[PDB]
Amino acid sequence: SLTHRKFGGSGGSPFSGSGLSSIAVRSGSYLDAIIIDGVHHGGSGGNLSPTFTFGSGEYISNMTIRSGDYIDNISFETNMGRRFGPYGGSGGSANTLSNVKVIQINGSAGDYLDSLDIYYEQY
Repeated sequence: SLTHRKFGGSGGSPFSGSGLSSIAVRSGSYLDAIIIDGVHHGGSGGNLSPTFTFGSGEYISNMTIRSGDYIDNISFETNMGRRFGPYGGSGGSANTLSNVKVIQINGSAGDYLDSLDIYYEQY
């Protein structure tokens, strides 16, 4: 009983994330890129965060995304209580996925990370 939900603007070219084994971001005041299993989606500006590597049986359970035209900020927490972020700036509007199991992260990107389309189960 999966759902997909989009965050962010209408720009960029679509991508599918290659798995959810690791995540990093390149960020400044925007999310310049999300890095999924070492592959970036977005541009080259901003600073490279350390990589969050998921443990066995670990998945994103809560996520807060700030966005406007672009993804502005990402933070998440896993089912095991580990946290990533926040990374990015304070613009846009905040939306949260709570008590979920994220299965796949897709989106659209150009010079920035325009949008995310998150596939998840809802509890």
